[PDB]
Amino acid sequence: DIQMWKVSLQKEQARYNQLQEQRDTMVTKLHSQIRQLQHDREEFYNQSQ
Amino acid sequence: DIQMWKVSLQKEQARYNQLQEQRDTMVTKLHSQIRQLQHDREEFYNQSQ
Amino acid sequence: IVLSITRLIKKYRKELQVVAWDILLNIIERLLQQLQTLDSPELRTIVHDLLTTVEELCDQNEFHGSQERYFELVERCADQRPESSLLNLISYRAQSIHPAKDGWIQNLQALMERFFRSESRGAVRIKVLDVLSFVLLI
Repeated sequence: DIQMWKVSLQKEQARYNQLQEQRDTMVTKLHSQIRQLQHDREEFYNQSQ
Repeated sequence: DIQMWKVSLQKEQARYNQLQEQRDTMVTKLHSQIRQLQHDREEFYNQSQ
Repeated sequence: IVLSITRLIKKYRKELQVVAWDILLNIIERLLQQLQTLDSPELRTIVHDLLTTVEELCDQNEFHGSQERYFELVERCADQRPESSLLNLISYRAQSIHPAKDGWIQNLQALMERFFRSESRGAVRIKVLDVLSFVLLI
């Protein structure tokens, strides 16, 4: 049971690590594909046009 | 030690649950960036086009 | 104590989970409080080696303990010799500084007030300013 709870908490740790990686990746995607896209489309594109 | 792994899982689950607030915060950040992107694009049309 | 705990951490990296690390970080905290007055070059060296191995295992993510308290303890001993450890500490603390997160400006304020406006190690301040630049670009 100690080993089983060790792997259970380890799976909770794995869910935490996966969620951190997924949130980091989705923040990177948000930045580079929405925030950077808005930076272009407004600050360069819309204002220049 | 069983009590320890239980308290440990409780604590790490709380740490992973704080990422619920993190999820809501990033959803708010998205609802700012995307919503302002849409508003900027629509006004970009409505004036610059 | 520091030698035996050195073999503990360098071997049983993974078996040390978070409640155990909460204890073991306080072990290191007592060791660091003693480092002020025990004064020996050999003790300085081995304690520095221990924290260096903890730092290595943190980069390897073999350390699974509380990073908040561990890097607080690094901060208390940040005034000490190890160089790359300071770069690691500053890079870590950058994480808690982000426009979406609460108190991020204040955390950055503390980070620079300690390691930018009250510091002189050139690489450390370079990295603090690079962190600020990354915060501004984000």
